[PDB]
Amino acid sequence: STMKFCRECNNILYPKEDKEQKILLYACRNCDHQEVADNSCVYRNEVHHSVSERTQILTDVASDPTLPRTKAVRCSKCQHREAVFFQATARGEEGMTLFFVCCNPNCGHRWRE
Amino acid sequence: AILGLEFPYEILFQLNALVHAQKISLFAASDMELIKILRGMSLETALVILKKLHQQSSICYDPVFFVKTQMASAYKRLTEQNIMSCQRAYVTPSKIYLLGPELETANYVVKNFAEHVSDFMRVTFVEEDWSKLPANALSVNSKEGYFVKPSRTNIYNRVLSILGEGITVGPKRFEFLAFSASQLRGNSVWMFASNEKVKAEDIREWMGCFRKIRSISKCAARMGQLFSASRQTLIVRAQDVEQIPDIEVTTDGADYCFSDGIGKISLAFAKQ
Amino acid sequence: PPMDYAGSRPRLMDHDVTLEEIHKFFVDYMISDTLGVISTAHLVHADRDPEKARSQKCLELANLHSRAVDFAKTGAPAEMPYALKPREFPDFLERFEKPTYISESVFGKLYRAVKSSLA
Ligand SMILES: [Zn+2]
Ligand SMILES: [Zn+2]
Repeated sequence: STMKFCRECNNILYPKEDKEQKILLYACRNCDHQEVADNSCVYRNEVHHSVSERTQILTDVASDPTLPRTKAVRCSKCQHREAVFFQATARGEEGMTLFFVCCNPNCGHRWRE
Repeated sequence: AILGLEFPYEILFQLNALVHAQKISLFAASDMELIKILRGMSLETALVILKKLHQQSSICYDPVFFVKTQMASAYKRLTEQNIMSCQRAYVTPSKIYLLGPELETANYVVKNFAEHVSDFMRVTFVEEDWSKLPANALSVNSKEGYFVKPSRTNIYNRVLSILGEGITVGPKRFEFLAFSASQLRGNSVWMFASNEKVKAEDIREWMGCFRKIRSISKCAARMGQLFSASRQTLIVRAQDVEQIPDIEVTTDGADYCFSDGIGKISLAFAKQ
Repeated sequence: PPMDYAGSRPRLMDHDVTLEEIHKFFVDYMISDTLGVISTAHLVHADRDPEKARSQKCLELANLHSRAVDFAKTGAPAEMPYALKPREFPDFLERFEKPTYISESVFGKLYRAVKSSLA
C-alpha cells in the first residue's frame, strides 16, 4: 500500500522481486531506472473495521454489547435483586473471576464472587 | 546515642518496659547518675531490683534513692515443659507499650533456635484501651464518583510502615517472620531480631520453600501453621515413608473426598 | 439435608510474593472481620422469629458464617449486610448499654430459672 516516485522522471514505482538479485527493487515503466528499496516494506495497513462508512449510526451494528443482568443475586447494602455480572481479571491475579454491580440507582455498590 | 557504651540489652529492655508503665517518667530515668549506677553491678541483683521497682504499688518519683536503699536453664526448661521467656509488645496508634519477659509455652520454632531467646518478640496491634481496632479506624468508606471507594486512614499507613521498617528496641531491629492462624484472629504477629549468625530470611527459608504457593492467604497459613505448642520426639529420616493411594467419589457432580487428613500408624511407633 | 461445602474460587497470583501483599492481607484482615457478629445475629433472629432455622434468613446467615470462617483460608470477605443487624439483644447478654428485650424462648426460660435459683 506504499508508493514513491523515482527521482528521474517523478513517476510511480511498482515493486518487483528478482531471483538473481535476491533484493527488493523498484522501477517504473516510464523510464528504465531501478533504485534500491528501503526497509523491505511493500504493504503496511492498520487493521480497522471502518467498512460500513456513514451507515453504523442508522442501523444498530452493536459494536459494544451491553453487560448481562441477573435477578437471582441479592445486594448487601440494599435489598435489590437486579445486578450486573461480568468477567474480568484482577489487578495481579490470573484467570477470569466473576464480578457484580448493583443496579439500584441509589446504592452504587459492587462486589466480587 | 545518649548512652554510647556497652550497656546490656536485657537491662535496657526492662528499663523501657518500666518507663512505659505508669511507674517512672522519661526524664526521671534518663539522667547520668542512674545509668552510671546501673552500668557495673551484679546482673541477677540488678534484675531483682528492677522487677521489685516494677512491682511498686504506686508511682516512684526518685529511682536513685530507691535503688540505693534497696542494696543453661533455658534449654532444660524447654526440654522439660517448654518454658521460655518471650517478650510481648503492644503497638498503639499513639505509642507502644512493652509488657516485658512474660513466661509462656514454647513453640517449635524456638526448639532449634533456643540461643536467641531474647530476639523473639510478640507484637500485637491494639487500640489505646488495649482493645480490638474498630472497623471505622481503618479504611473508612467514602462515596467518590459513581461508586463507593474505601479511603485508607493514617492508622493504616502507620501499621504498614511499622510492619515494613520494623520495630527498633535498643541495639536490635525486629523483622516480620510469620503469624499463626490464632494470631491472625487476635491481631498478633511474631518478630525476630536479625543477628549476624541467623537472620529472619534464614529462619524463613529453613522452615521451608513457600514460593510454590501462589495464593496470598494460603502462603501465610502454611508459613504460620508451624507455630503450635508441641512435645519433642525422636527424629525420623526421609527413607521409610509410604504413598498409599486415597479414595474419591464423585456423585451428583460434586467432589466428595473421604480422606482429607487421615493417616495410618503402627503399634511400635505408638509405643515409641 | 446438609448445606453445600463448596468454597470460593482460589485466587492465584502471576508472580512470587514480595513480602508486601502479605502485609496488605494481614492489615486488611482487621477490616470487614464480621466473624463474631454473625453468630450473635443468628441467635437473635432465631430467638425473635418462631420456626427458627427454617427461613431463608437463617440459611443466609449460615452461608455468610461459612464464608467468614473461610476467610482465614481464602481471601474472601464475609460482606455482612446492614439490614441483617439485630439492633436488639436478649436478657442473657453482657451488652448493658445496648437495648434489652425480654425473650420468651427456651433460653429465656432457662435464664429466668437460673435467676430464680440464684435469688
Ligand atoms: Zn522513472
Ligand atoms: Zn445495592
